[PDB]
Amino acid sequence: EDNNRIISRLWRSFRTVKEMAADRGYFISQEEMDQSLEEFRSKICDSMGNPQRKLMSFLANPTPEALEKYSDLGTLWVEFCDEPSVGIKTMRNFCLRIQEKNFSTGIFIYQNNITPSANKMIPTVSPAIIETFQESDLVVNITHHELVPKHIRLSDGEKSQLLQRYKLKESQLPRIQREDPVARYLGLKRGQVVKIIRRSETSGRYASYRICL
Amino acid sequence: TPALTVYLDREIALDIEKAKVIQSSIEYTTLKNVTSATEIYYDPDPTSTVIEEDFDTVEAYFSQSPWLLRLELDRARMLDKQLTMNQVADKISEVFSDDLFVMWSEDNADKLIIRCRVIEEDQMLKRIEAHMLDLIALRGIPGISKVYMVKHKVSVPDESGEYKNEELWALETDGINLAEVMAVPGVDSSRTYSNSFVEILSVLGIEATRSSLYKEILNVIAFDGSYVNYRHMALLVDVMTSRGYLMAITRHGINRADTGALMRCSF
Amino acid sequence: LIDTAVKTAETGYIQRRLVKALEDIMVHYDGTTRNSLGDIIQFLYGED
Amino acid sequence: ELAILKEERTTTPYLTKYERARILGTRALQISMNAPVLVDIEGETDPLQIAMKELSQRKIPLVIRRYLPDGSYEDWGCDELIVD
Amino acid sequence: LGDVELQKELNSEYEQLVSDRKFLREIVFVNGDHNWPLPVNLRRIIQNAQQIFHLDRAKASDLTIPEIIHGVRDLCKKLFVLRGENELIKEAQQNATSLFQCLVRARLATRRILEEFRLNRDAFEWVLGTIEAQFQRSLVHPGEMV
Repeated sequence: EDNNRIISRLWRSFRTVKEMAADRGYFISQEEMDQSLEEFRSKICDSMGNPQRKLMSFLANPTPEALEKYSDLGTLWVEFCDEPSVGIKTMRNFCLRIQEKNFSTGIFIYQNNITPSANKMIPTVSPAIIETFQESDLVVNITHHELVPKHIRLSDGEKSQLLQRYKLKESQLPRIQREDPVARYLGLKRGQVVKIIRRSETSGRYASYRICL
Repeated sequence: TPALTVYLDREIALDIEKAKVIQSSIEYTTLKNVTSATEIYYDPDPTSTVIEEDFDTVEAYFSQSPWLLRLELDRARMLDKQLTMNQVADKISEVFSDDLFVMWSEDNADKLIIRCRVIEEDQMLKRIEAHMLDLIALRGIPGISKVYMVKHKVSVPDESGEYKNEELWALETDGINLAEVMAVPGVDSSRTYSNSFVEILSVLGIEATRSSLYKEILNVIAFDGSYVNYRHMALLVDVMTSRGYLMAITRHGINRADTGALMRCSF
Repeated sequence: LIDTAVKTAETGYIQRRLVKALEDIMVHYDGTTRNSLGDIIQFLYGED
Repeated sequence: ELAILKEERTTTPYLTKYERARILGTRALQISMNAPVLVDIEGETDPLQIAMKELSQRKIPLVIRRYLPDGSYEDWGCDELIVD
Repeated sequence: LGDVELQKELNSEYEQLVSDRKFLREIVFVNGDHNWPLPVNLRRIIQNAQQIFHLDRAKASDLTIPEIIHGVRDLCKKLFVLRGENELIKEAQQNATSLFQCLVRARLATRRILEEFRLNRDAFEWVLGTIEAQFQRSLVHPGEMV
């Protein structure tokens, strides 16, 4: 029934976010990503099968390879909002928990929508960084679609080497919007540069860079 | 002419009846499609009826303001969408809780009639009826007017490595709602394609929009049989989406650039 | 006849808009493709 | 600063058509207005024919200055560019 | 017959070809279409070689297999598109000519050369030289208002 599909969608979103975190550079146990639907049900779904969003928020930490590649990859915390709508109190308690926990990065997932007034204070949780996603948005991982090539973020050294190579200025590069679905998926920020290797019909493989904003 | 190119999963794409099931699921059918006629009957008795059309129906079913709302459902379309009247009656109930008591006739009933009873009133009742005729969604993703059952031909390597054509089923639709349809179960979410590239920018990032735009331009040009070297279309599309957002080719987008004042004034 | 008469003007307008869009792209010595400002469009013209 | 030293010159060594045309025009103009001729002439009176004949021998005293997009530039002598 | 170093060299060549086939057939052209615009005719160059040196008859070639493999591989590393030693430059250069190199290997295979074409040593060397020159002539010109 509707319960079945609701649980299915929630699990799909969970897998999406797990793969998102993994690709971002953080480690997740192999058993986690392949976590099947029914084991997840048992873990989260209660007797009445209703979702337990609090029961699935978890924490991750960078892998050593990413950690040495990106020195800024700090601890990451994901959390699912129980409230259908997110208000000032909700973000306030969440920010307090993040701050007292000293989490470099935090991800917030809601159900319906967030009031703009609460959204206003989001950038005032420095030096921590907070990002939000809607569950519907994470039902399907975009990066698995054909048309989207593979984006790879770059270290600062790589970016400096690139600018040296093309003798460019920072602005002269092609630009990608900060809220570009892939950019949020990768947790991009200002001044970061991604690398795209694109299927080409005249060369076969074309390597294109894009700077964010 | 918005349209979607819905590709199904491997085992469904070779199945016709599962394809019909998925079509039915996706189709955005509303009560007005299945609804046939509507009538406001003041039924003075909240306990019985003075209407012989459903008198036996209501009396068999039985075992506030007297205002009653009455409507007729077309059996033909409902069966065409293979949804029973009980589903519709439920959805009606759960959309306004129980503001109007909901009763339904039988399958054999000559008229699939639903009785809705409000628990100035005349204009309110007709307003609520007009609202029913519009806002209530029986099924399907909003925005999809119709869905077509299309058979595709695709090349595929064979066991020996050789290439063999392969008749496959697929769905191509009208209207656009990408984020939703892409999430529907039983649909390959990695190959869904839309002909409105702004949606691609909104959903699948920038590069996906770039490739889709190239595909659209190529489809237009090659249609008559002409052929243009790829590099030209590549340069055009790349210029259009250099700055990370669709830069339409008009005065607005071009002059909004940061080129020299003289260059833009001449345009 | 009417069709030809109408179509010619619109095609000419489209031609003008396109040309006035891409009239400054120039393949530089490095192999990049940059407009007047030096902004890079393609890192290798046609990727070949 | 702007110049690039001879050892790391990276641009294509060949001679682009546009360079070809500019060089031919410049040389022909020079010759056609009382300039020295670096190569022998047998019967050809046109300055432009003289120009292509001179080029074919790689005997042109012109240095092409190629401007990179940034503003930096490198210089090539017409004597060292591979002409198709 | 019964050699091993030849066998290992030719297994390496065959592995390169298999990798090329898998790469193209999986990444580049999924549908399988095998006709695509590319620089430099190879058929015409080969048949010009054949006519010029009168490569008719069933004359046995004097072209050692290692000669063939080494020449092909060396050619793959000389089709210059960008002339620079930066790591990025080398990577981009390798990326650019990937498809064309795949084609070159697909054509100048040992079996094909020694049976269907039967080039001598001079013909093969001249073919390599012509391929290099034609490719270097088929590049875009700096300044072209593309």
